[PDB]
Amino acid sequence: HVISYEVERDLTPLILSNCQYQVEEGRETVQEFDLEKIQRQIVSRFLQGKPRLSLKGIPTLVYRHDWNYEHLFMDIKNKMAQDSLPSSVISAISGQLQSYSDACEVLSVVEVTLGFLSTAGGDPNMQLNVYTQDILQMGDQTIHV
Amino acid sequence: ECKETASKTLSRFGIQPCSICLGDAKDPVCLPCDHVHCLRCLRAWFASEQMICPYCLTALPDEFSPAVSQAHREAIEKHARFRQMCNSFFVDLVSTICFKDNAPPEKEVIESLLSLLFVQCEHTKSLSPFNDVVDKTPVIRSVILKLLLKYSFHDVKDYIQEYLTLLKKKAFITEDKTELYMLFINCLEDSILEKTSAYSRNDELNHLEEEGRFLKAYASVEYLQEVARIRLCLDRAADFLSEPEGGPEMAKEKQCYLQQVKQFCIRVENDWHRVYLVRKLSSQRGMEFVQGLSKPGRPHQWVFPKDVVKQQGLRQDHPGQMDRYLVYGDEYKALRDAVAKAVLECKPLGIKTALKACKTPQSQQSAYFLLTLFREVAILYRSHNASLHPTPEQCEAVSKFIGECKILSPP
Amino acid sequence: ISQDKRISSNPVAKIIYGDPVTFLPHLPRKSVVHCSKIWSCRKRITVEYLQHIVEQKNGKERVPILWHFLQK
Repeated sequence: HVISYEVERDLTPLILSNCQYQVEEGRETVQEFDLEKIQRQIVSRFLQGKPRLSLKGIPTLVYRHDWNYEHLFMDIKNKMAQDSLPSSVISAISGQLQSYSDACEVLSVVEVTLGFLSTAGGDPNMQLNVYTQDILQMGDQTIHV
Repeated sequence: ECKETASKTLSRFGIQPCSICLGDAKDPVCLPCDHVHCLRCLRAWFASEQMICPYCLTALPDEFSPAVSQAHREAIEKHARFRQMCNSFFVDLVSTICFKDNAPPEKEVIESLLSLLFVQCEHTKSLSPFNDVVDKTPVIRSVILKLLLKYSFHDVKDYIQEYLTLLKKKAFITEDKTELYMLFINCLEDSILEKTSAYSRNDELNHLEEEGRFLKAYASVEYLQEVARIRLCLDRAADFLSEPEGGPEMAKEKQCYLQQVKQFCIRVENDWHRVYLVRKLSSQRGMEFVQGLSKPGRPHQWVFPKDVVKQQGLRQDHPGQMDRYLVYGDEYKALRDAVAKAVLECKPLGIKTALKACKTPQSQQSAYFLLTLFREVAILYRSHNASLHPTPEQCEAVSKFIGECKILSPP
Repeated sequence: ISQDKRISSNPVAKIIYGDPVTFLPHLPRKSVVHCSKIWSCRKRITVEYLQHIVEQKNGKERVPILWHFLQK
């Protein structure tokens, strides 16, 4: 796909193979070349159709400074629809979440759920306790979570 | 036969040449005898007041008046561009495919093309298989010669000899073979430099070494090829030594190549090669460089001619600082020599004599004055010799001159 | 240039402005090969010279592909 040529290998031998020497009686030489034929030769040998589009060439290394939730949330919201937390649900959680450790465990489950929900995406109506149980196979959850 | 049968829809009777012009027609009138005649060329023969058509030998009545036809003119010109473009572009592009590889096709193919090269007063058409019209006085076209020369020279020596023999049997053209021999030499030079000097650097230096070894073991087209190859060798030596200071190394092959070139120059006993080398160097970086570097007595004088060096040492007064400002005219030369004489002889009337005889506007006149002041004072002062510098008395003379003349009004 | 007197006062100048056949009798003669036109300096046709040809002809729109080739 590259237009590959050398100044001395294909350029001068071609250009000097079309340098036209014509002598008229009583007059000196005329040097006009066949510019159209030169263009034809160039477009045949080199300029045949071969295009390109810039999409990569990027140093997508292993890590490059991860760990922000804003872009994670952007992926979540642009990959599926997200609702809000109903008042009944917030009241029930604030009632049955009496310890910091319980909140930590629930959030630990929710973070893995977020990661999978971003990298793959799923049904916004599937129950969370199903997605975490037989879709991600997290078969070690407690009963309080 | 494609072209012979194409002339059916583009012309009701078929396009045929005339006799007044012996070819195509301009402002073409179709006579009642169905003959396309050029009105512009009709006038040249009808100014004699004898209306005779020599083709069909028809004594047309004087009442009929040939005139301009629009539809007929466009019908003629359509084909007059048709067949030219078709035949020309086909013949060149088939020459591309008929002679692609290094192997010549055959003896017969090229011989038939060369016999087709004349129309079958021999060369009048533009190298076609048809009976195309008469062009200008026969021009020796080299459009196909170059593509008949990309092969090896030795294998095509017979071809070149046959081509030159058939060219010399062309017509009553003068036998001054200079103007065509130079063309043949230049064309074979182009062929050899485009097919034997473009491999690579290592292959090129191996080729140069082999050429040098063969030169150690050392009208006709062989003589022309020898002249061209020695010309290329001396030009290569010239631009290979024509390099500024900074390359003392690499002389392992440089000292060999320059020495062998000078050995050939000594052996040939001909000064044409060295005068050509001087011309090539002057075209490369100027006649001033070759007039200053090859000064009388310079150890660098083996490349440049010797008798020229002696007869220039006898003329060592003039180094060659030639006044390249002649593009304006001889008037500038006149006032320049007048100013030089006036300053040298210590008087202002010499400059004034040229001052009076100047009809041009005074702006470029002051330009001439300042530029002549440069050409004399600065060039004489450029030499390191203080004696050759303009004398301080001359400086006071030109000072009281500029105080005398008021042409230089701007401060 | 050839008409000015100082160019006619140096053999090296006469080499490019004038013929050695009418100047130096030491030069060989009697051969059609040795003459002014045949042994005259030429100019190599480099790619930039083709650019010059395109510019002076102003076949600028005539060969757009060739235009873009010798452009950059």
